[PDB]
Amino acid sequence: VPDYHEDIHTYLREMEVKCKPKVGYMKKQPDITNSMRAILVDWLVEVGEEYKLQNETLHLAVNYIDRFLSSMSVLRGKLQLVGTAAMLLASKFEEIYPPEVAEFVYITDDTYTKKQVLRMEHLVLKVLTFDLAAPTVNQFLTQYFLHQQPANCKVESLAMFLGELSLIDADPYLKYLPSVIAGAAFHLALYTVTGQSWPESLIRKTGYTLESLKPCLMDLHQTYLKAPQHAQQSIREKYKNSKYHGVSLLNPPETLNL
Amino acid sequence: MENFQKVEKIGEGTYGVVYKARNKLTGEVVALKKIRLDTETEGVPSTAIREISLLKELNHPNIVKLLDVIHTENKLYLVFEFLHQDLKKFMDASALTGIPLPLIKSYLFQLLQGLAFCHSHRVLHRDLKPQNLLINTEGAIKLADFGLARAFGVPVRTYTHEVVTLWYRAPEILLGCKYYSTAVDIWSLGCIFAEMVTRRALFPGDSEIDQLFRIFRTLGTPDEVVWPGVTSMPDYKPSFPKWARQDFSKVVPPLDEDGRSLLSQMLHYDPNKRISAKAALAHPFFQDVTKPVPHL
Ligand SMILES: CNS(=O)(=O)c1ccc(-c2ccc(/C=C3\SC(=N)NC3=O)o2)cc1
Repeated sequence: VPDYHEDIHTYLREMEVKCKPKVGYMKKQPDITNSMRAILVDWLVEVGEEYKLQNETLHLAVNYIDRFLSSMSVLRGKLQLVGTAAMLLASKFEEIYPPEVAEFVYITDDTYTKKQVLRMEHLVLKVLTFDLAAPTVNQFLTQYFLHQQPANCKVESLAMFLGELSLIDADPYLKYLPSVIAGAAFHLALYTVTGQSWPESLIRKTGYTLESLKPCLMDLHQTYLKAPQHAQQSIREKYKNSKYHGVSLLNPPETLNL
Repeated sequence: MENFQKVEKIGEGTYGVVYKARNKLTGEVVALKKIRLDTETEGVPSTAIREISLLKELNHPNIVKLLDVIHTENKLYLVFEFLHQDLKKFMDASALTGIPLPLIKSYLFQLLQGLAFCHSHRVLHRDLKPQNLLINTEGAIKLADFGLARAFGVPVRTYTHEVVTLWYRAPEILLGCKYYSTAVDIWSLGCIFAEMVTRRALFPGDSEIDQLFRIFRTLGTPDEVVWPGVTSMPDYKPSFPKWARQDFSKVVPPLDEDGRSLLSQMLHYDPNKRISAKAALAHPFFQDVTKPVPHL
């Protein structure tokens, strides 16, 4: 029931175009690959669970990593040091109780030192020029749920499950804006659970129709069917749990009739 | 840090210490906020991470302008515009003379300006109080000190409980609600608006319950009629004395009718009925608002 509902939504739309990472930065990274990115993101998911961090924190760390990797080349051995420090920052920005640094050093298994992580935090802050308040799928999803009647938190967890799967697979998902993936995901979540669709209210708020969501909806649908087959299974493990109503266990629908 | 001539220490914080400085090259007087990193333990404090990143996104005439960050490995300085003094020091200058009503009406319009910008950019300030409010010789007022601020979400999701100075803290934090949005900055502004008028603090409690009772004595103890839901908040106790609402001509004697109305809508118990900053702007109080200088 905000007062600045519309203003905030508009601002986040302006903002997400500016905070976008560049689509194909991976094609220009000599030593790392989408495949290595995926192991890192999925590891992040696991860290998120262990220290019970908000899903937003995870979305921001992926934002800061994709952005950082658009400006800097990194070696595979240093890739995890960028992930850690990205998560430490998203922790400081978003958490009430961010983990201590030493606990970050602990979860790398001493792959790096206290001072390496600190120094990497500096660098990330420099390259990101301190622009840390990114819009995420998450921020759009929470807004979009407000249009759901009567409420249904199975639809809501599944939409968060789907939006989280999007973080693993740079290809294709970087081709999309957070508002688009959140649109797609939400529609997918509604449809799987109650058979309904992207409500005309959200058509109004966002200006997206099912027509304009279709590209991302295809991909998300694939990703979701091939979920159990995926090399990374952390997000599925996370969402089997009774917190998120066991949504990773619902049968995807087989067709979307569009 | 070579270009800065530190001129005098001007105050404090907790991670940080404030100075007046000048560029030895452009001549510009700035404010330098030093934070200690001590280069080994914790790294960059999150009040600083918060402050810098939020400020980057909040450029507006009524909000300190961030000019620069200098990241000397183990001290971190922030360079702000230098405004001339804070509102508390001003209030202390003049609490006997009164602050003229035109100036008050003007400072408030401008805090409502810059505060509505925040709320539209999903930032809560969370520590409004006159020592955080800065004034310049030409009539301007700017919200400053964003270390305690935070980017919020729609709808909200449970931020730091331990929040807003005390004399300024809204009843919903006092009573330990789980959610709290943009109304908390409004409450504070009400207290602010009131403190400029009477020159005493509106609610100077010495503990949380003291704080509450002072609110209750002044605005009447709330019930299910004036605030649906109070009776079941975590810190509510049915044994709260039941006081009646005072009359505002008694609480803020010097304030005309349109004013008390607004202050009143600013101080509503129900965060959902408490006037937002944007609606507060289009209030009758603001028929003909000027920009006076401070004649001190
Ligand atoms: C208490 N001394 S004073 O009123 O004369 C005074 C206080 C502050 C400033 C000043 C200039 C710039 C800033 C910036 C600040 S203050 C704060 N708590 N956070 C800031 O960012 O603060 C100038 C005079």
